Amino acid sequence: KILTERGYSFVTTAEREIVRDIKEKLCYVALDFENEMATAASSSSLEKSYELPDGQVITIGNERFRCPETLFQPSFIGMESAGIHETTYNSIMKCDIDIRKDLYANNVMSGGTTMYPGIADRMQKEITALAPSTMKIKIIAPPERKYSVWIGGSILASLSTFQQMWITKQEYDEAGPSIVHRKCF
Amino acid sequence: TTALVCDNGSGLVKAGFAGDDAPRAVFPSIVGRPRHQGVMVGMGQKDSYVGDEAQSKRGILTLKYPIEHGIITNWDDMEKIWHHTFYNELRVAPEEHPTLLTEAPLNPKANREKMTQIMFETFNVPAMYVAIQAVLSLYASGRTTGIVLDSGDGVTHNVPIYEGYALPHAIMRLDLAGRDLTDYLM
Amino acid sequence: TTALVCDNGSGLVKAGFAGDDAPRAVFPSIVGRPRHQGVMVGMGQKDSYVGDEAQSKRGILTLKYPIEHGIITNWDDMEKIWHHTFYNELRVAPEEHPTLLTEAPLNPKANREKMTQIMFETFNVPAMYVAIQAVLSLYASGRTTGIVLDSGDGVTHNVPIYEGYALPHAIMRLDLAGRDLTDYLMKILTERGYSFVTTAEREIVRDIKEKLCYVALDFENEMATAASSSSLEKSYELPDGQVITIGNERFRCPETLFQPSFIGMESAGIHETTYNSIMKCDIDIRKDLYANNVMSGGTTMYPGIADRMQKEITALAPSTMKIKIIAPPERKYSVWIGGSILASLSTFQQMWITKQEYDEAGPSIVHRKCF
Amino acid sequence: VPSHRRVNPPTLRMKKLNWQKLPSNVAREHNSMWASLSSPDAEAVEPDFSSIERLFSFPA
Amino acid sequence: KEPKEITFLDAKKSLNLNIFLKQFKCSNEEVAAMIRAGDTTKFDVEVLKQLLKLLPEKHEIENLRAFTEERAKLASADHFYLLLLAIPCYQLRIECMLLCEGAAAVLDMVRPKAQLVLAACESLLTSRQLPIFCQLILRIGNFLNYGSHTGDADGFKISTLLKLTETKSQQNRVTLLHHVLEEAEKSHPDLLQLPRDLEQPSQAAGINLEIIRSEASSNLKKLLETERKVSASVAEVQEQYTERLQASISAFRALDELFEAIEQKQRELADYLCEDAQQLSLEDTFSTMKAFRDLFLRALKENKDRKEQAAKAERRKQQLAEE
Ligand SMILES: Nc1ncnc2c1ncn2[C@@H]1O[C@H](COP(=O)(O)OP(=O)(O)O)[C@@H](O)[C@H]1O
Ligand SMILES: Nc1ncnc2c1ncn2[C@@H]1O[C@H](COP(=O)(O)OP(=O)(O)O)[C@@H](O)[C@H]1O
Ligand SMILES: [Mg+2]
Ligand SMILES: [Mg+2]
Repeated sequence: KILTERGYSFVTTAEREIVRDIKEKLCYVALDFENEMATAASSSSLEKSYELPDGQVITIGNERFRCPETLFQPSFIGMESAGIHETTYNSIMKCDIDIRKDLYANNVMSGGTTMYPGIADRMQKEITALAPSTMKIKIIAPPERKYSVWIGGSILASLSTFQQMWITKQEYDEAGPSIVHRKCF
Repeated sequence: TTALVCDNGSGLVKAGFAGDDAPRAVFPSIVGRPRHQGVMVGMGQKDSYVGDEAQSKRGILTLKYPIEHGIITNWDDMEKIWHHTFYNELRVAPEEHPTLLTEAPLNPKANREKMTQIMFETFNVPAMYVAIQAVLSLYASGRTTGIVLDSGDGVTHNVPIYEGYALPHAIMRLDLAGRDLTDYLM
Repeated sequence: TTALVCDNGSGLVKAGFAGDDAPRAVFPSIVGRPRHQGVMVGMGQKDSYVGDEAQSKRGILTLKYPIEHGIITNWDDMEKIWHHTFYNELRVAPEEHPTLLTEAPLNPKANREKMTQIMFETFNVPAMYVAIQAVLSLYASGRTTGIVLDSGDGVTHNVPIYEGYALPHAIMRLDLAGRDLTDYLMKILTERGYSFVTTAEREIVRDIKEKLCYVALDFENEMATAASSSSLEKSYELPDGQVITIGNERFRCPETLFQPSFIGMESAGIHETTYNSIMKCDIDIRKDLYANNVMSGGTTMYPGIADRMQKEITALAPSTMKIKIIAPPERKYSVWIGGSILASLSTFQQMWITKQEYDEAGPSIVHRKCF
Repeated sequence: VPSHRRVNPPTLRMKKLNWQKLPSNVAREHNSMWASLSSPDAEAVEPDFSSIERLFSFPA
Repeated sequence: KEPKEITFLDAKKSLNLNIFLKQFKCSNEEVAAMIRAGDTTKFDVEVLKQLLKLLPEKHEIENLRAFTEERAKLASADHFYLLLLAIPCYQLRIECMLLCEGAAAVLDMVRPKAQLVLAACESLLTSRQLPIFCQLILRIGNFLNYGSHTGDADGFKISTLLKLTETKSQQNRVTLLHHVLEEAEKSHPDLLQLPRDLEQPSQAAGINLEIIRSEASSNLKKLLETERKVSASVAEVQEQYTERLQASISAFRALDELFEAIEQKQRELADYLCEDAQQLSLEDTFSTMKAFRDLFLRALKENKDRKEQAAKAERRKQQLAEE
């Protein structure tokens, strides 16, 4: 949507893959959105050029950080809800007060969507603003996070006590496809 | 003084006065340049014909559309369109008249920037405004809410407006309109 | 001079004149701000909307409750609520009518302070009083003894009163009522695939809760019946023409009232709260509290709650005691009815707080005068 | 005798502020804040009483 | 195949230890070496918490010491507990590493906040523009309460600054504080440098000082008990840990001296505001001055927006008059 401000129209599904590659390559999380917007309005230092597969070269400025800012400010697309740091803080405040100190220092971020190279300091800043200054805030950001679920599945694959937890063919014939509800959480 | 309403649509330009019912000057936006050689001396042989005069002599003129899918391509051509509808068609002084202009949604910003620059510097105005076309279509409908499927010559866009408020996330633009239908018919 | 009764509950406001039975102005206590930015003209559009006007345009408005669990959060929004219920709904001046007000028990006192400051400075009155909702519910009950379970939109409180003497140590307040039931119903309709994430959808799920939900007499038998057959399934037409159909979630929603471990609250049910508040009293007066269990508030308007309450209390109490649940059909409006009863009393006319008392004692006489 | 007590009386009715009145002997203590302020060498900021009488007075 | 792992544990605890062991990405001999060397680089609070939550039990240690067959027949969990049992005073070493890392974490947590609270008390006792601003508020209130019992006073409490925004004008938009700051923007701008003295009172404590003080005292008591157990232990544990224990007890003793300084400044601030010290004159004063500074800056920002909107309205009126 916002690439049509500079005049780069994208309507097809292949253009969605091209803009997805642009988002994977060029986009990054800003630490302060207003200062980055004022800097991009002031100087053209953040303007970066991308070469398309046909040979055309585009250039984008502030849109490198305006796209992940919808993660922090969901009202950009009209999805009226809280931010993901606010979602995290409300999920923490849904828990008991005894276990909150453990969850404040064990904030794991997985998925390739969290692979922007500015997300950890901004996320720690927003959680530290949301949480009181009592407890330690620590964001766990491994570099291998994009495959980490698969990695955790491989961690769950080779274990010795997982053999009783396997849902067999006989249990499927006995209980339908419904023993997965009572077996897995 | 009297404000001026000038829809610079993709195919046709409709100009006239505020508070009037029918638009005063409805004419297609084309630029006609001569493509064959002139052999008669004198006789007012212009190098560019605009609008209905370009419509009349269209057999010896290469015709150029300045607006392509809601985007002004040639700004000098649009300057000639604005000078023709200001000085030949409506015959008004632009420095004593406020001016409303219409624009398609999801349009590139620099088109609006250069429209502001031409309409404040080339044709200097006391005041001007740029309005979304679907809002004007709902105001011509007279109802406060609704959804406007506005399809001109370059842009077909769907804009819903509820209680006078625009919802920008549901604005859907598709550049398929009557010039492309003409090319498919050709 | 006609006194005013303005029950300002957490979800709804029921306001009107004293000495009347039906509450004259019943409207939800929501404040609607424009969600999306747009100026336009609109022939003088209002910058905020109160109650039924906010309910009418609720698809494009951010709805804010000024009161959360009986406690006013946004005081300016509450002032707009007060201005609409004085000038637009009832169309009366505040400075020519005394105005009785209601309050949940165990309120933090700064709410009462700012309520007195707004009711004497900017919405100035000749007289006002701040009362207890369970006392007015027992006034609408007509008796003098008994324990009242008053369950509004944020606060469910049990208050025992014997011979007009309320026992303050035995008053038991639990912040679990119909807004939390609505939030739990919004949490559990996503099992069937229906998504409700906005505050406008909270009104739709609250209407589903008010129309279709009911208290099960036995939770496990109803759960086994809903798991076995779909005869308990009920349909509901959405405003966009869609039809939903729901099964066990009709009775899973009020079971949070009897079992707060569904939402992770560690406290026991309201029957156990009622039994502990009765057993916190003296042993001589408990027989009158078992015979005069008064249920009020609109949260207790489900058509199975008196039988389940009698079953749980008779399971909890010794069996020789007579268990009786006072459940009037007008228990929704009973706080306003008892407010009209109290403001109509000639003996209550010495108990009002005057403007001169507010000027002499500051905003501090309301702790000494009111309970 | 101090500068802050020398207040001209207002012609119109003025709105009342709410604060708890400190004793004069406690406020004029040598460790207190206000004994140096009661001295005439301190900067006595004179309030524009015409503006407060124009703005904050009671409307009839 | 070899399914006879001769594991003395149950399935769940061996499962959690196999979860716990695999994150180190190395053999358990390196883990036992890092326990024995006391290396705290890979050992934060959570890893040592999980290690102490997966301690070997009495019958497990007895079955490991009664295991007389080949040690390769054991699982990795039982071999890791045999390597753990090979370390002398292993639970003591784990508790020293956990208490040293936790003591460093709580010291870096508490000590800049405690220095902020001490600097807040030092700037609240000594503030430059605060008596002039309080004299202006006193003179304006003595003009406003002329003819009442609250007026003709020589002072007010610190709760009056929270009550400044409660009083509003006829328009109910310009408060008392907004009008005083609109007057002080024209006459005495040095009072607008009031937050520069209050910037160390800014952000308050934000915490309960009794919670961090009890945590610091409990950590200091645990460090003293740990240093007594190391002093009862062997000299290798002594040369590993005694200097770190002594630095931790010395830094927590400096923290307790800092807490006594906060108590002395709390009594001085109670005498500053002419209030008794039995009430909370520490956290309520920090919250009151934090809310006063936030309302002060919000009054500055709202008066700035009011003056900018008035200037833009004057420019729009002049442009409409010119057209
Ligand atoms: N009678 C008709 N039937 C169908 N299409 C028409 C008819 N008259 C005009 N059009 C189409 O509408 C277009 C004119 O649209 P117009 O009102 O000029 O939109 P805009 O002002 O946005 O350019 C022409 O290009 C033509 O293709
Ligand atoms: N038919 C109903 N079914 C279930 N709950 C209801 C019904 N009607 C009202 N309520 C509940 O009653 C509450 C409103 O309380 P009300 O009796 O108006 O007193 P107040 O005006 O003091 O809030 C709302 O929380 C609403 O959920
Ligand atoms: Mg057009
Ligand atoms: Mg009410």
